[PDB]
Amino acid sequence: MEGLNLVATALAVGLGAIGPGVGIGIIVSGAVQAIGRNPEIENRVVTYMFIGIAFTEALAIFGLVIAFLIGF
Amino acid sequence: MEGLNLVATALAVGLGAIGPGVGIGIIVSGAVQAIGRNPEIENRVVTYMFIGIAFTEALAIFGLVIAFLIGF
Amino acid sequence: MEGLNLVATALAVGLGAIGPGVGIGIIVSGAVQAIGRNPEIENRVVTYMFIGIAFTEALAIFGLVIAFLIGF
Amino acid sequence: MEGLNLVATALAVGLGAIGPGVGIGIIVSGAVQAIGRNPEIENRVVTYMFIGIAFTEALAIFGLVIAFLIGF
Amino acid sequence: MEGLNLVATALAVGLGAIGPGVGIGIIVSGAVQAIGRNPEIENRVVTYMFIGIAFTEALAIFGLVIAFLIGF
Amino acid sequence: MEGLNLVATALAVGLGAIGPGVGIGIIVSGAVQAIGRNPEIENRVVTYMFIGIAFTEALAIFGLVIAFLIGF
Amino acid sequence: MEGLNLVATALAVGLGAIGPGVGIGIIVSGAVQAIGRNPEIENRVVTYMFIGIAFTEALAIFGLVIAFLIGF
Amino acid sequence: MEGLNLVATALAVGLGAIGPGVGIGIIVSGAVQAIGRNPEIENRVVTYMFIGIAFTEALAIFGLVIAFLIGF
Amino acid sequence: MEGLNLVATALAVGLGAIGPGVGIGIIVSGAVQAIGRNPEIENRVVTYMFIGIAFTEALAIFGLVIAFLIGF
Amino acid sequence: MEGLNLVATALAVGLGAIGPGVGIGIIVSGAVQAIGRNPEIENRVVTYMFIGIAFTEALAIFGLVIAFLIGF
Amino acid sequence: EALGINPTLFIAQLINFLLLIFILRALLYRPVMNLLNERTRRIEESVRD
Amino acid sequence: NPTLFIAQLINFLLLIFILRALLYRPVMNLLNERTRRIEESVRDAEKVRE
Amino acid sequence: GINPTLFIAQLINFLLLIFILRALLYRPVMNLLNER
Amino acid sequence: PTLFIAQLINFLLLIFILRALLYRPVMNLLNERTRRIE
Amino acid sequence: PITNSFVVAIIIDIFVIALAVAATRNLQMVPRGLQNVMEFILESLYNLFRNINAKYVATAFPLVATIFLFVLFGNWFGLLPGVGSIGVCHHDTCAAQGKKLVPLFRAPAADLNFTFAIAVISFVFIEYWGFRALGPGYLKKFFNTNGIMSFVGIIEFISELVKPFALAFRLFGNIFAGEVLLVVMAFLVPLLLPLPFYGFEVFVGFIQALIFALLTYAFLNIAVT
Amino acid sequence: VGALIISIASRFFLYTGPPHVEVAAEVIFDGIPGFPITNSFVVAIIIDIFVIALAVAATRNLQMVPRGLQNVMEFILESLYNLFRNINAKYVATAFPLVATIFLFVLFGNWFGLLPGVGSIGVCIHDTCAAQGKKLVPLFRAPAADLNFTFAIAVISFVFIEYWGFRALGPGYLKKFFNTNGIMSFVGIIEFISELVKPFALAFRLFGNIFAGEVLLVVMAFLVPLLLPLPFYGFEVFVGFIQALIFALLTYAFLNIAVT
Repeated sequence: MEGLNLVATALAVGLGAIGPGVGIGIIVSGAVQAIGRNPEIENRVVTYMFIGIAFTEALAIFGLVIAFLIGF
Repeated sequence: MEGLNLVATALAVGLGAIGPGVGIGIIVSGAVQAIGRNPEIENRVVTYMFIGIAFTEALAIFGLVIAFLIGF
Repeated sequence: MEGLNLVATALAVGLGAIGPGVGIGIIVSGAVQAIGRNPEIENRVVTYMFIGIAFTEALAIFGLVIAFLIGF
Repeated sequence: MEGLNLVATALAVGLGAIGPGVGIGIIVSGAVQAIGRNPEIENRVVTYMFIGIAFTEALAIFGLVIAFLIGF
Repeated sequence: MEGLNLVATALAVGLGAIGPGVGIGIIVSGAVQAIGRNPEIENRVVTYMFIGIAFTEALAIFGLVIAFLIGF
Repeated sequence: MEGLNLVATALAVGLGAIGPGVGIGIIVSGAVQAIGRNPEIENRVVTYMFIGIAFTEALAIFGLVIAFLIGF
Repeated sequence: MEGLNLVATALAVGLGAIGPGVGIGIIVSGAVQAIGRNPEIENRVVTYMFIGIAFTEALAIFGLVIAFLIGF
Repeated sequence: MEGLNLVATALAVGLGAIGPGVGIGIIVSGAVQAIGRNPEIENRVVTYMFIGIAFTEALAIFGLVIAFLIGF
Repeated sequence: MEGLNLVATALAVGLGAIGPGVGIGIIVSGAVQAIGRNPEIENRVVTYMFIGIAFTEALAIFGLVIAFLIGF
Repeated sequence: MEGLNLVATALAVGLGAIGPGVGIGIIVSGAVQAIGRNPEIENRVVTYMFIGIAFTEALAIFGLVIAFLIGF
Repeated sequence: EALGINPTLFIAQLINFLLLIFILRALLYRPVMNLLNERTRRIEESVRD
Repeated sequence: NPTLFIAQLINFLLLIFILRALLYRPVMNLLNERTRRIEESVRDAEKVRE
Repeated sequence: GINPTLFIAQLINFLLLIFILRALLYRPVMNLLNER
Repeated sequence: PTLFIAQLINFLLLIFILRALLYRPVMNLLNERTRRIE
Repeated sequence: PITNSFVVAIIIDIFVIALAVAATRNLQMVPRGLQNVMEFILESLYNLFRNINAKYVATAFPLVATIFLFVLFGNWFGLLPGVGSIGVCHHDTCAAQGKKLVPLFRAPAADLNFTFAIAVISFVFIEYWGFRALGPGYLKKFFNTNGIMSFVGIIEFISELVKPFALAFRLFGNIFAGEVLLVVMAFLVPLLLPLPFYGFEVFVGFIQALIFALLTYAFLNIAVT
Repeated sequence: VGALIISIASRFFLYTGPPHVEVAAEVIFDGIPGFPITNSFVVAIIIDIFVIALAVAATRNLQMVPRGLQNVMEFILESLYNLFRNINAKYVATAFPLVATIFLFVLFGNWFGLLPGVGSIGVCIHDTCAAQGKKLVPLFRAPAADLNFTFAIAVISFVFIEYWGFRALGPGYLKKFFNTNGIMSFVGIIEFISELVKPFALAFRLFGNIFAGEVLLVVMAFLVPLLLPLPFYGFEVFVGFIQALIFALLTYAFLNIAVT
């Protein structure tokens, strides 16, 4: 049953991207809503927004690299 | 297996688009709600909405290119 | 197997509509709620709504083309 | 073998109707909330609610069509 | 494979109902909350809730018939 | 095979219960919140609660029926 | 396959505990928030919270009895 | 195949933890929100949390039973 | 089947975390929002936040332990 | 099934990175909104956020190590 | 176990950590805490007069 | 391993330079502010004593 | 497959039902309109 | 069939039990509408 | 040829005709009895259809009234005692000379033939009256009207095509699912078990009967608007 | 600056130079009869002596006005003191020598794991030892990547919380051991299970969050070794700092929730 590495890479990529996508979507939505509510406290908001985005995209990169390992 | 590559391509395209299918939606909903609550903060919410959309489409495009590597 | 390409087409279509399906709903709900809270901001918001709807639609279409390749 | 076509039709019908379902639900909920906030805006929110419903139902109908083609 | 039609029809009738259930729930919750906000608009809200539910429920129905087309 | 009927029945029941559980939860939460905000319309919203719950509940029953058609 | 009965028995419980698990949570959260917003409406929301919990638990019990039937 | 009991136990535990985890999250979030908005009701309302949370755990515990029965 | 126990461990870990992951996030987000709304009530709301976190973590560690036992 | 360990190490990381991603997203959104509404408490509640984030990532980390314990 | 768990190594790590705890309590924690309390008590004495 | 040591050492040096060019100034400012605050506090205490 | 003859018979029965209901309810609708 | 007969008996019992409560409010509403008509 | 659904459709027709003739036999002010019930039902439906659109509430009312009065009674006929048990024969009573014990009383909406008739008549209704007062703009696809407005204008057309299909499928599916659930719960325990399902079935039948007319009128309203 | 991003320096021996993965869970360095010294224990000593030397340097000639090492030590210690007092204001003095040293040990352990030579330097693609007939066991492995160190920290914390939960509120503990009536009886067994899970969760959290990071750094050194793993070096610095602080925070929070 050769070719299972292909479905392994696909599964890793898809199942590691379905979570972080929603995570960073929620992060950006919350940050943009807080900014719209009042614009004065902006930098101290974008800081944590980008921290969370970096964490969640780091999870996505975890998935991507472990998929690339199955690839090469 | 004579067909597992096609299933892998389908998984890599389909999965990995659920996350960047809800993330973009939540981002745009938050952006337009912040626009409606405050019409004069348009630029400072639109730039961040586009930043988040690009961040999520990064995962989407990564999944697509991995599918292309699987398919071709 | 021999019918695995049919399953590939189904997965490409089926999984490609889970994300955009929720995303379009969330975008339209957010834009409509913003219009209800402030009718005068409708026009601009509508454009961004149609910007949001198209993006996720592409990631649905990105699945569809796979069914237009695997299928035939 | 001998039944993967049935599994493909089932998967297409199923997975192609769990994103659009939630999308239609959220669209109608948001539209009804906007109605409750402002009644006069009805004519300007029923249109966009129906546009979003049309988009998500188009995704679901495309899934159903792809399933039915697999059948015949 | 032997007995794949049974898992096929079960998968169709099951996956077709994990999305529309949430859609109907969200629609009913939104309509009830909007009626709570403004009781006098219910005659214009229910007429949009019900046609929403059908627009959702039909999707789940697209499972059942397909299941009945797979089962029978 | 010798036991694909069992996994079919289990899959049908579980997937038919995945969605309606969340749907009923959302319906009851929204109705209870509306009652708490305005207790004078209890029988007005409870009427729309149960006739929503059944709409959701029927979906799960759908799956159950298929389950009782498979294991039988 | 020989343990297909075991995987079916596990799958029934596992997939039937997904929906009601979130439904009971949503119901309890909504009832709790309504209680906090208005302690005077205690019984008239506790009854409906228990009714919704009974519905979701009934779905879970259907799942459990199907798993027991497969187990037996 | 051979180790089907192991994947059965795995599915039981994982899918029995999928739902109740979110249920506990939503219950505790609602109770916390109620406490923050109205501390005086705490001695009552937290009880309504507990008599809820255990119910949700009663689902996951069920899975744990299938974890040990199949496991042993 | 020449390595099915690896799939069992993966499913036990993987499926047992997608539920608690959302639950812990919902719990702590609700706690943070309640803290922001009412800064005074902090030392007591965290007591319930942490018991909820402990229950959710116990649910996830159930799956982790089950995976380790299969690994052993 | 000579390459089933690849599917196992894919599922171990893919599954188990969906829940924590949404959890981190919800955490960052809630904390950002809370500090936007109540800036004077931003320096206090962030410590509660950075705890919960890692909590969720803990589960995701439990996905990775097992993957590394499956791949290697 | 194959995951590198050995009772003697775990006991040795525990002993090392406890020795670190006591040494840091007697070398850094007590002097620095004494200085911080000295600063606070000096502030209180100053605000007394 | 004379091929990953060079990769780490170059990467670690770049990370150190990045942190020194991005985080050294704020932490130095914070430490200097703490020192100034505590020295002004003890100076005020001595002046009140005087 | 579906028997077209049965569907045509059902449609004819529905049309006859509509005609009979309209003929009978023309008096009831008029009575309701005149009374209120 | 004995099973069919028992099912019909249970259905009739449930129908009567539900219909009593349903018709009580239904009869009250019908009487109120008739009284308010004239 | 005919099936066992047609005989129940005919008996529902007879019931409807008898009820209407009884109501119209004595027409007078201050109704009381069956005529009062029918008048109240008709006026409530009239108000319900007025809420969506008051322009056509007095035009398509008899069609939707017949649709409701037929589907409701057809659904209610499935829960009556004797349905699914009386056998025509082309353990069971008909075990000797077995003919599968064909049920004489089969609910009208429990087939794919009758339910498709209302769907196609509603389709021709929306197509006809939609084109009545709109000209070519009724089914206008708006080709690049507001930026490739044709794409959205095309995907909406297939939704209109499947809307009658969805309606007929949902009616048949819910009726058949209710019938099979009743039979299964009867087989499980012959008494006192399907009590939560007996009342659920009639409620679902009535709800779907109402929602069919509601959805058809909503489609008619959105067709002209 | 401008747009001179060329990334040609990134195209330097993408995967031919560094080894493929070369990761493991735990290994033994020995060197003495009896106790099998590991490479993690070597770092657990080289960090312990480093922390002691830092403490001596900071407290060397304690001046009234802070300066340099004394100043940063005071800042860290008082920030931790305030952070713990935010949760509980009564047991900070008692629990501080353990919790603060957990933070100060785990932080330097995680940060030592990113020092160059953690995987490159070792003893008996092909590295060096593999050229000879003996395998290459790596020295200088981060102590938090050891399952004998994280479990030691977890069991020490568990003993501490149990001791201070039994020394306070009385030896009843009826909230989790056993209850007579109500749903509290059902809640108690779940609470006991969660409490037993708690040290396992802490140890697994720390061990995984450090070991996965080290493995990530090695594997992303394997592919495109230059200038690509810089953001992840930064991310792992931040994750090490987090996993250091949150371990202390969770220890003290669990202590407070046990006392209450």
